[PDB]
Amino acid sequence: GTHSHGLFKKLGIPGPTPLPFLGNILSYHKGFCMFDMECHKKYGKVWGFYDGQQPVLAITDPDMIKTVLVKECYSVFTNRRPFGPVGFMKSAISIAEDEEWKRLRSLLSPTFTSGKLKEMVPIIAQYGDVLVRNLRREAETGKPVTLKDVFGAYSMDVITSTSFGVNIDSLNNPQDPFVENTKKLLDPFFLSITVFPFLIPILEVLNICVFPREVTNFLRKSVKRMKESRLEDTHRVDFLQLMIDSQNHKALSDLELVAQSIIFIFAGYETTSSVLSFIMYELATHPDVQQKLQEEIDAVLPNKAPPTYDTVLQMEYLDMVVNETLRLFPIAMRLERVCKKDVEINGMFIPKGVVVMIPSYALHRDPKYWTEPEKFLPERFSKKNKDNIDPYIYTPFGSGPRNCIGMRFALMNMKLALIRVLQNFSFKPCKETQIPLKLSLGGLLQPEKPVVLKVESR
Amino acid sequence: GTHSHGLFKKLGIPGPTPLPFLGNILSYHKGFCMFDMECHKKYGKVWGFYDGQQPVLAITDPDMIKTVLVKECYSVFTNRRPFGPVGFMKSAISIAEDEEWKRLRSLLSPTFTSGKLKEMVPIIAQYGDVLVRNLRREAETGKPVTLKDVFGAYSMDVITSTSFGVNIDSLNNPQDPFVENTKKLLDPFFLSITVFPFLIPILEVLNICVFPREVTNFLRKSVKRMKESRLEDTHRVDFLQLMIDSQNHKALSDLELVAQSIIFIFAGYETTSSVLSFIMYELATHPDVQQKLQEEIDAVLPNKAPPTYDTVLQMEYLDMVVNETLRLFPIAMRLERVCKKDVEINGMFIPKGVVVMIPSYALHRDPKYWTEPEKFLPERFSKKNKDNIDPYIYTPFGSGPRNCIGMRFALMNMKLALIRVLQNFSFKPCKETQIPLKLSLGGLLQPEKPVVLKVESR
Ligand code: HEM
Ligand code: HEM
Repeated sequence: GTHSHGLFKKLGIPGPTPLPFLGNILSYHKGFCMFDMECHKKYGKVWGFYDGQQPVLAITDPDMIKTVLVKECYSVFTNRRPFGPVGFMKSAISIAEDEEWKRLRSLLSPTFTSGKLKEMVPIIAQYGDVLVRNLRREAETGKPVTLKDVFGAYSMDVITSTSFGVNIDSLNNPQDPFVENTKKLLDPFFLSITVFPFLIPILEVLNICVFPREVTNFLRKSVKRMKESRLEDTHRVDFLQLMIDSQNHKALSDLELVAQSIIFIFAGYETTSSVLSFIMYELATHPDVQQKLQEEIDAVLPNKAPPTYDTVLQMEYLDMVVNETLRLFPIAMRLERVCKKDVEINGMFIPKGVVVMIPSYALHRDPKYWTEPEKFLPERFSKKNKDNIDPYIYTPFGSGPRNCIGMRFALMNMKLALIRVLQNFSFKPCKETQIPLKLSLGGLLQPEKPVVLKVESR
Repeated sequence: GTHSHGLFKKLGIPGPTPLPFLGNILSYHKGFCMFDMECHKKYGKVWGFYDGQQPVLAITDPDMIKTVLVKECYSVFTNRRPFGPVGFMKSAISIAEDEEWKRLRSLLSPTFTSGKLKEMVPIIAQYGDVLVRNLRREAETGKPVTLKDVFGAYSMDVITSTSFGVNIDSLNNPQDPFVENTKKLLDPFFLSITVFPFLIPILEVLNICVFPREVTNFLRKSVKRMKESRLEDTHRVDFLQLMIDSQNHKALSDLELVAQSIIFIFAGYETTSSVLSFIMYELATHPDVQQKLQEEIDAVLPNKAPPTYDTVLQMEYLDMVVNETLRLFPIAMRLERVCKKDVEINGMFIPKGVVVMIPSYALHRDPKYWTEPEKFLPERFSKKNKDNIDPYIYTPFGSGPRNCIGMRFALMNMKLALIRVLQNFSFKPCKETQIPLKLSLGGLLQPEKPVVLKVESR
């Protein structure tokens, strides 16, 4: 019941009073983000709460965040919180722990270099043209457009060609065997898990694998079909080939190959589609920002020139818009590390087993570091003001050795979509648009209502 | 079902074919020991089997046993197999893992030194006189005596005075609050656990603590009564004081104090009582050995002189009888270590998670190292033949940093009992005696029938 619920009281750490068994999970009715901002406002820099029987310690001090994410990563704070039923996804880089994660991290790090990203921008740019082609149709209909569907179709077209080389227009091909099996996904079982963590091993013995054995065998058989058709018949630049070439520490196995590719699919579809919808909402509700970005894009790229890797990294106002949107909407919301052993960081005793949490959403809106946090102001990230941003308060991609390994890929992917879309269209709020935007009440950072806007042709 | 049952087939390791879910647990119908000897005879030096879904690898090569128990103890083979419902006994030295065990081992190692054992032999010898006093009564009745009851009463009298200083004659005091609460213990739930390991965390949330909350609070309140009555009112030589003094790495906590004392109670009652019964069986069925031991005891100790610490370690034939009995009856039966990470020891790939097992019982009776293993021959351990015994085939107390920390205490305790008993009595087989002795069919090394013998007065 209250087995470990007296931990934070024994250490003198404040926090909301936990209920037996449940802990503080009932305080999630307002959302992960609202619960973090209220605890930050009512407890100061450090507080604690319980996800069931699991004690969670939240820290907001910049030096402690640097100590947890960077200084004591390999020694104390290496792994993340486990785990609903895992299956074979234990070999996933974002799920692996300790030395197995370090092996996968070092094996997949050369894949996400800027040199390998630069070789992927011709393929990613191809579907930017496909994106505006499906947007040209939905704009000429003369009625609001749900940005979740055109960005989700674009985000999948990028992740299928970059991870496997499969080149399909998803929006106009409702069912290419590959598209549908990738669409087979995916509350309130997640809160049941956090309050019944002892029932997780039972879902392993009942062979209740979280992923359908049909799609799993598909991707596993689709990959082995690709590995066999390419060895040898008879130069490719996808994530699969970059991992196949690395197989010739110890090399990755064939099942480990499937595990990482499933990660990138989950990593690209949810995030890039949601962040692009957040950006277009801010661009539509701030037409002055949208015009200045279009004026910059027209300058570096004359007469709608095709965006390239070097021309994307030259646009400063584009990078300022992406960073300011990621401040208001950090899709990860939280950063988490498990304390492997008893440690003393910056004057605090952190006992073993406690989950250290970085409230990234609450830090991005804390009035102590941000002037008028609720407003979309891209000028915070200009070269004049960029210096005075603490890189441990603003952590949209995390920090330390276990930060987002696909940060460069995600930034390049979203910018290539924003450029081609803004070169052809302008976006204004319609009457179905939710103004102001409300966040989802669930456990995902997504708009409560799908973003609908007007789309004109330039 | 057969999730990891194909592990030993992938590594080319022989072993009995496992059944789905059950594995090889049905082969335990003949006993842990018979199953190890059959697998040793039918597979050679190395084989594998499954306790449910848990793969177990047995090794019999001396160099590999030394590598697992000594060379790669801290690095690879540090912890033992876990764990039915634990409760607060996670702080037990024999259950603790990794650095927490090393902390408890170094904190309790100075307690089991020969200097501290030498200061305990006057108190242990007091109950040797109590042992012969209760044996003088049960011998004058002129009928067979169950050695389990007089040795169990003696073994408890030693463990209560050495661990807490409580001085009570257990046999004639049926219920001293302390005696009974120590007698509140304790199949087929153990095999249910090995086949349902996922149900162990459920016994933790149901507050089904394996130890009754009544006796547990008793010992916890009995210890705090002793710690408070001794601090200060107002020189003691028990295990509790040796651990109380060590509290003034990091010092042991009050709950950690109770955990280790519970270990010593379980460690002393079952073993010393059972081994003494095994010794007296061999002494009775080999009267030539019993006479030569009594002739040696009468030499060093004239006219039944009181045995002392120095006089015990002088008796060679007494040490030869104890060692030969521990060969035929190693009460631990098996030595186990968990492989923490992928390692390559002496030409073998040991994957992570595999339990490495040392069949101590089967090694002590292997005809390759022992001539006529089934016969009780103390001359194997004479100074002439003692050199040619491999210390990794004969491992009655284990080996390496995690061997039996109470080996010296157990050897001194049993010898002090054997001396005082053999100084006064002789032992012959009666008609109720099970000849030849059969081992228990269960999961404990104890006689199938309780050892009953004739007891005469000298
Ligand atoms: C807007 C897009 C994205 C954002 C904002 C984002 C953000 C994050 C954050 C905050 C973390 C956790 C960092 C930490 O715990 O310190 C993370 C982890 C990770 N991300 Fe991303 N991510 C994005 C897209 C992607 C993409 C497209 C990929 C791959 C194709 C990717 C791959 C990963 C991986 C593998 C990890 C775990 C790294 C590890 O455990 O070593 N992410 N991401
Ligand atoms: C005839 C009596 C005894 C025998 C044959 C015996 C044998 C053993 C064996 C074989 C092990 C495992 C070694 C390994 O895994 O390598 C062990 C462990 C242990 N024994 Fe004994 N034992 C006896 C009595 C005792 C007594 C009386 C005590 C304490 C009062 C004791 C305390 C321990 C402890 C604490 C461990 C675990 C050590 C650790 O995990 O670090 N034993 N014993």
